[PDB]
Amino acid sequence: VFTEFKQMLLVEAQKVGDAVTFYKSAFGAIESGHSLHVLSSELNLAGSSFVVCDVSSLPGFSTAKSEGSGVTFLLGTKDAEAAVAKAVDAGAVKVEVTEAEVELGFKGKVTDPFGVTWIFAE
Amino acid sequence: HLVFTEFKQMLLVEAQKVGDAVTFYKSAFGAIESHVLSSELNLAGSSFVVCDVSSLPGFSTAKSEGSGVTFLLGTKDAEAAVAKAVDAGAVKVEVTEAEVELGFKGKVTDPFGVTWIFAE
Repeated sequence: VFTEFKQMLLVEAQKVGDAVTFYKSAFGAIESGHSLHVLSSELNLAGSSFVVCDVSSLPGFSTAKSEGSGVTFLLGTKDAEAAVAKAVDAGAVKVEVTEAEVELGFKGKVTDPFGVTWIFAE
Repeated sequence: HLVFTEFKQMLLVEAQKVGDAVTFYKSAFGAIESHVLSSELNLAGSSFVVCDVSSLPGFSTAKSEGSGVTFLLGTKDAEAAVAKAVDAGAVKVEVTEAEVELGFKGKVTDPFGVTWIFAE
């Protein structure tokens, strides 16, 4: 029996605060709690949650940010273009989406400052 | 106000591997199941979606060789959970002092490049 299942997003030493700021600004994530620079913070978003963790607290792990992580999330929204702009304003980088992507419902896409890829679907 | 209707956490896998990952997660963790080839899997009352990367245009690879993809599972017996996962094909990784201090008592890596931490 497993009692909880939560994704852990690993970020650079000392950067959990900046990530929390970013996720609140970009997506309206809410901090349910944290542990103290911040060592880890659990964020609630659109009915689920994830935990941001300082990789310096977890020796032997890697954020994989420099070569590209595979950390990928989908968010459902009524306006992908609006969500992309809100995310970019907070520091994300817009990734142009092609017709092949649009046909499958992938209407916007960003990479955030922590190497996460976010797909926006309408 | 900009609001989101859904938030899905996607595990990318190499071409043709979604079925193989599904059956692995069923054996290893008792995950239960339920164009893009994908399968939504449920553990501890929450879900993740396993996605064939070749079926996602605009994606280059699943990054299975060094992804940062990491999940935590709460359990009453991290030892037994680790053993069950290892019997299914996972690789046990000895936990660090740092991890023990956080309450993490077991850890494995799987054939899809994901690291699983067992929080007891």
